[PDB]
Amino acid sequence: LGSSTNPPPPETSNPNKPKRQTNQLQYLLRVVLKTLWKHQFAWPFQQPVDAVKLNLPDYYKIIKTPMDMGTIKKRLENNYYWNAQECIQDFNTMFTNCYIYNKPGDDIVLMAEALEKLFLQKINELPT
Amino acid sequence: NQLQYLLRVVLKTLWKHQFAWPFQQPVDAVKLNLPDYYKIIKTPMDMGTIKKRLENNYYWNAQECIQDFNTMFTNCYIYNKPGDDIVLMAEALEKLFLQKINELP
Amino acid sequence: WKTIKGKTWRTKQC
Repeated sequence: LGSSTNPPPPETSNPNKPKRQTNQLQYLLRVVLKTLWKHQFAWPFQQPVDAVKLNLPDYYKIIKTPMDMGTIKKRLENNYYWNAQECIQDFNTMFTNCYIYNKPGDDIVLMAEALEKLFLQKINELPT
Repeated sequence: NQLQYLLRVVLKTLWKHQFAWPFQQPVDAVKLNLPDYYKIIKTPMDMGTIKKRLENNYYWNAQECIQDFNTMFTNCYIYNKPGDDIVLMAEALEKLFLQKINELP
Repeated sequence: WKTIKGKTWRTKQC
C-alpha cells in the first residue's frame, strides 16, 4: 500500500521543437488565454489536475495526455509553438480530457463548457 | 507490404492508444445495454476484427482494410451524438489513424 | 461515477 502520486507535468520547452512567435500566438497569449485565465471558472484548469488532492486514483489511469492552462501559459511565454493551430490543439485536449473523464452536467464540465464557449469567441477573432 | 504496415505499425499504434479500449472488440450490445445499436449500425466493425482479418489474409488490398477502419469510426459518429465522450475518444483515435496511414509505403 | 463501455471510475463530482 501507499500514497498515490501525480505524474510529472507536461513539458513547457523542447530544444528539438522549432520555436516561433507569430501575431496569432501573441493574440492567443495576451487576449485568448488572458480572458480565460481571469474567468471565475478558471481555477480548476490553471494547473495540472491534482489527482492526489482530488482523491482521483483513476484520473491518470484514464487520461494519458493531460493538459492545463498553466502548461499552455508557459508554452506560449517560451515560444513553444510554431503556429496557432498547435496551441489551439492544447486547448482542445484540455477540454476533451475533462469531457471524457467527467459526466455531462458535472460542475467541472459546466465550467469547462463555459470556458470553451469563451475560447471559441476569442479565436473567432484571431487576427491575420 | 502495405497490409503488413497496417497490421504491424498502424493497428499496433492504435491498439496501445489511451482511448482504444472501446474499439478493441465487437460491440456486445446486450452486455453493454445498448438495445438499439444493431438496429442503427448495419455494419459493425472493430480493431479486434480488423486484426483477425489482417492476420488471416482477408483483405484484397490495403484500401479495403482502411475502409473497415473508417467504418469503425463512422459507426461511432452515427450512434452517438457529436461531443459525446465516446465520440471524442473515437476522434482522437482517428486523428492518430490518419497520421499513421499518411506515411504508408 | 462515470461508466464508458464496461469501464467505471470516480469523477470530480464524487
